[PDB]
Amino acid sequence: GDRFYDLISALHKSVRGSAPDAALYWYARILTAGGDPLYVARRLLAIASEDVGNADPRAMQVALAAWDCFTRVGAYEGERAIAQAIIYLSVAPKSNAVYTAFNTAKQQAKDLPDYDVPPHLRNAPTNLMKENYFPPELKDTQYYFPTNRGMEIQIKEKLERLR
Amino acid sequence: GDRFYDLISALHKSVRGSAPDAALYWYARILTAGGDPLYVARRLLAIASEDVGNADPRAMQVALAAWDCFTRVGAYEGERAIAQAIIYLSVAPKSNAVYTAFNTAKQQAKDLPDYDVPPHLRNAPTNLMKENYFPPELKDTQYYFPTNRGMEIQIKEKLERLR
Amino acid sequence: GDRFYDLISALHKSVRGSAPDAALYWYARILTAGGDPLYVARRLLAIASEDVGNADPRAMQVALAAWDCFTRVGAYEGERAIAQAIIYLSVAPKSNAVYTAFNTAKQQAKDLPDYDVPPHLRNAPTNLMKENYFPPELKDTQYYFPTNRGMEIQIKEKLERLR
Amino acid sequence: GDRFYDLISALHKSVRGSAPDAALYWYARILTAGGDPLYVARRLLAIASEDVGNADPRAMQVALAAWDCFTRVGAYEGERAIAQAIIYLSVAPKSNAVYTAFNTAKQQAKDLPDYDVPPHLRNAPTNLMKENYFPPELKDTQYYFPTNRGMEIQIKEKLERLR
Amino acid sequence: GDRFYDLISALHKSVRGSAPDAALYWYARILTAGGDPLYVARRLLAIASEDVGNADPRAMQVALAAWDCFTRVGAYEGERAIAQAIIYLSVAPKSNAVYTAFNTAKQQAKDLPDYDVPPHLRNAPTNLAGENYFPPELKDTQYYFPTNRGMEIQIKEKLERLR
Amino acid sequence: GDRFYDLISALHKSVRGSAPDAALYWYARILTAGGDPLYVARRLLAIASEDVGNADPRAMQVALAAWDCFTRVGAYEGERAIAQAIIYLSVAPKSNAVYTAFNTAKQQAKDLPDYDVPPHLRNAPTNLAGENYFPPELKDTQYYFPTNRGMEIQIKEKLERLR
Amino acid sequence: GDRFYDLISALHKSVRGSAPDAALYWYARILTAGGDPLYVARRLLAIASEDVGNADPRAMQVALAAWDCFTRVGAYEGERAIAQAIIYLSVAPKSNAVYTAFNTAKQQAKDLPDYDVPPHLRNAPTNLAGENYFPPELKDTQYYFPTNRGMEIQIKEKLERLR
Amino acid sequence: GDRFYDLISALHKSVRGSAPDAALYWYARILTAGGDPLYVARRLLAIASEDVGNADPRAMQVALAAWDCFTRVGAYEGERAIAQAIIYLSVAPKSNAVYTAFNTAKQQAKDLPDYDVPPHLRNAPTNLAGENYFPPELKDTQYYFPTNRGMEIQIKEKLERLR
Repeated sequence: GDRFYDLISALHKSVRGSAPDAALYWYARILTAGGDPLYVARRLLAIASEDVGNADPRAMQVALAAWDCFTRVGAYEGERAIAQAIIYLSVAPKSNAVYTAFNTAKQQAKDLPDYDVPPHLRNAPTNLMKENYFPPELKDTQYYFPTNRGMEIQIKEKLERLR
Repeated sequence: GDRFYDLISALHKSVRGSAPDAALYWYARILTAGGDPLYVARRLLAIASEDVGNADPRAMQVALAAWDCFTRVGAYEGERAIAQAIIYLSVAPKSNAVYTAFNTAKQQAKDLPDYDVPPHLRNAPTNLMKENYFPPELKDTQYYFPTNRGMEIQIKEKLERLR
Repeated sequence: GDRFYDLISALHKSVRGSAPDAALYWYARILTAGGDPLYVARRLLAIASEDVGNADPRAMQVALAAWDCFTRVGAYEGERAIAQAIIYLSVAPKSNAVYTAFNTAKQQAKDLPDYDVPPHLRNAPTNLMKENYFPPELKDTQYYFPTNRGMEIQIKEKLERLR
Repeated sequence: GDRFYDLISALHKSVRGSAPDAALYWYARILTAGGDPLYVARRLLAIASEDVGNADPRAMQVALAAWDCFTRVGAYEGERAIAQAIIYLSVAPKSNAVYTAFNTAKQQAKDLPDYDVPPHLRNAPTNLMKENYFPPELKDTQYYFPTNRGMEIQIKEKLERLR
Repeated sequence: GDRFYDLISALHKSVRGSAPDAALYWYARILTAGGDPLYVARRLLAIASEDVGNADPRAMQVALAAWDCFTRVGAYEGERAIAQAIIYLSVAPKSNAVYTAFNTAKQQAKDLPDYDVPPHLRNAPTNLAGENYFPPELKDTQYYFPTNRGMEIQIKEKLERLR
Repeated sequence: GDRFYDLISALHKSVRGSAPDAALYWYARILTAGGDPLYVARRLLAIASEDVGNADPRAMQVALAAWDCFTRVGAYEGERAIAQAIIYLSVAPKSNAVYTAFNTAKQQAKDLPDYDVPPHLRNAPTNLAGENYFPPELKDTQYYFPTNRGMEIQIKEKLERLR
Repeated sequence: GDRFYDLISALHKSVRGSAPDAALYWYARILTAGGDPLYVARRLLAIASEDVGNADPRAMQVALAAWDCFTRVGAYEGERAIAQAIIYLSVAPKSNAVYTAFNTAKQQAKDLPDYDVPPHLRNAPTNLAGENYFPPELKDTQYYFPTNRGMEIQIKEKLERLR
Repeated sequence: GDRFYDLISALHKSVRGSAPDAALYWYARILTAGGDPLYVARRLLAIASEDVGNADPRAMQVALAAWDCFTRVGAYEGERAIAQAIIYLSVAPKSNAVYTAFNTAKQQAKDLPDYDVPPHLRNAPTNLAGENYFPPELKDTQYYFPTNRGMEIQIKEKLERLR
């Protein structure tokens, strides 16, 4: 199915475990086994969302910029930029809070009754096509639990403050 | 006309009200009702301009980077990146100062006389095609009132300082 | 030739003069006179290079992100994002040091003798196609004079330090 | 083969040597000798990866943004934006730690036995296709030695801390 | 308001009914009502898919090219290119065959059991005369019924041979 | 100065008059006068829309492809590809039909009353023989008059059948 | 799980076997199983290369255009455009000639000695009747064997003349 | 080293000489020598311009499409698509007419006086029978000499009528 699944898994684990050296090893193993640098780049973007999230909201951009290097310069400089991204994500503060918050929200939308939009939340349009915030039943619902890492330190302080 | 108008409105309200949990709920509701992640992404960009503006000038880039994830990786990781953007905009400092400043300027351009460009403001070209700042009648006009939030704290201090 | 030359000039002057209100006025005047938002966006990028430069190296990205909003969402939200860019560049620290440094270097390349590359500066390749720093005659040449504004404060301190 | 090799080499050396004036000179020499601004832009991206790396992880984005200016506005404003990038990379903190770490990892992957993925590193998937971190033999392997420059100061402190 | 979505509907119906003159009228009305040309551009892509399909596969590219003109050149050249796309789509051969084929296939995938992939079609084939592409329950199923129009003339000829 | 905009005009007139040799001369003069090739590329897209239109819908794509070469490869390959686009446009069948159609439709939308969307054309039809695409005041209006040139030969044949 | 990669295989085999109806079924099953449409879009590009090749060079562009629709418009329009690409590829003339040609050439480049570039083919020719494009060891080698299908009908005619 | 640029030259000469099999061999050798496929992709675009020109204007698009596959899918699908582009270019009708036309026009613009734009061709015409597109010194000049190959067959027919 996917010849590189174990390798990519080990790479993921090393990044989430803040082990840049082992991450570079597994990355090297994938390339030398004939794996595509963009196969890894796509999974790096997934790691930014799943494991770093709002602890470092710039991580997404570092990974996209590495991909842009591949797209503009080529495969070999691309490889090097993606290595730089791997190291960045490895040493970045980690938080899966946004990941798990979204997953919960999505499962609740699927499962719970389709409550009406409370009338006071209606009519808040945007410039697009032409020039309690929950339903009452769900009051106090919390999906997002910011950690004490990276930019989530300030976030957590702000959300608690205004809680 | 737009089956998701109320949902999107509730999402907008939750973001502008710095309620990340409720924002994720309404986002989840849209997706589970068959709404497109990019339908929401476009409205997120509008929220960056309208409700965050220069309080956090990097907000635009976070939302564009989420969209880039959708475009490169796909729908499911895209959804997750757009969730991260929703949370970012929810907890960001808020200011509609740039939004309302532009709207005023634009209405005045439409309505007021078409005053000449003051001669001393003429001939300030750029490298493009080949290698009082108001009209006198409008002296002292002010459209932009920076708030005390985010990067608008410094801005306001600078504009007042040089006022 | 260009019906909007005076207007764009007045806009440029207001931005370089850190007058966000007047900049929004001239921007509004251009749009209401039928001028294209991207006509202005291209000139905003030129202003980032010419008038802000390394005093705020992120200014380029704010202007490109505004253009990306236009490209993805559309004309009306585009207009609003470009307004946000105008305000950002208006309040940004200003420096034309990079602009004038490049212009000087380029005129000297055109005019001065084509001196050989000093042998000790040869062979410093990059990964691209496959996996005294002046000529002696020009020793001590200086084109770049960082200002005391924005990120040029640190730059100037570093270049002087290592001078 | 490449008429601009010596010039580009001298440019590279000046950037790596934090000599912005000489870098602008060699850049000017290339352009006036008929060299393409994107020929230089591609090599600037390579310099970001090789010589700046994680000492300034935003350097990649500055160079890509300069290229975007060329792509959207044109050759002449492009030239100016790429000059701004040259100066940025010249004054940026320097580190070849990510470069040499990747090169080592890659050579080891090529040369050493293809060790199995340790079972405890398996099954760590991502949302992609549908909704000791080394092998035992290589325990304690280190490729990445962050310097004391730029953002590598914090990185080094963190990796040592958790060592 | 609701009147706005009526203009969009009139435009869609006119393009679908091969009425280029009326299509241009409704487009012009949409523009003068403050409608965003990119909002229109998105609907045009949906039209290429739904109403033209493989009667003219190039249709998709004409509408994307119009969008590219808007993104690169600006709003006014964009509106002109989108008008050209509107006329192109209006006079193009119409076919809803690909659209209705995909919908029928989705309802079967949703409504009928999740039949096993026939053994010979598996990533590693297993012991089953292995000539069927459908599960045996779905043998000889047809979703796609090419029209006698445009490029579907030849496709319908070919599919009848195949059978 | 004004002489520069005269070169642009000479180039436009030559392409429109199907004079490829003169077109290349004026382009070459524009380049030697310091004119930006992308500035020229933008005018070429306007030409494809205004002067070629649906006589050759692929025209748009040739000019976009030339722009892509400039963005990806560089200035000099770009200038060569733009020359190719200039010759392509110069020898292409000419038609101003789509251009003048769109302008006429806009003047009607601006000058005549905002007639209601016919009931059957509304997003939810209402009680009205519902065969008209125009408001009854505009019955049988024609804006688009295909030439006898290029792809418009066949279009004009078809529209006459329809009527 | 492994069942998922079986759906991908069934889809590939159906497109290759020119079975558009079965192809749409397997696509629909992939979607309902939670499969990402872009994951499918990437496989479609590999199919255009491997199974269609130069029998229809436009194939590549239809699949890229479907991807563009997904990136610009969204997931649901994207899935529809990808269905259109699936049908396009299914009914297209099939040829594996370019694919097998490239593979054979790579095995020779890997397995046979690194023969010198014939003197007349060098960047600076040297003293050698200089009519050979292959090294003399490889004289008259053929990798590319166009089918009698699609655009390869004419190519095969031409290559036989040449010989 | 210099041997590397010899491989590039052999590849260019083979494509130009319409030798697809040798072209694939030299490409394969370039890859096994560590050559970057995008470096090759850039040369292919220069080839489309220089050696194919308007004998097949679609050539440019096939090479850009191959590049898109590399950027979106990855290195290995990219190398395959680039091989397809190599074969496409090798079997395409060859014409150097657009290339040599543009070069001749540039040498005239550089070597002859900067003649005035004929009065009738100016942005605002002035008092001069105003039928000339060239300055009177350049009357009847021809740069562009279409071959009898590909799309230039028809172009040459047309230009002879015009004269």
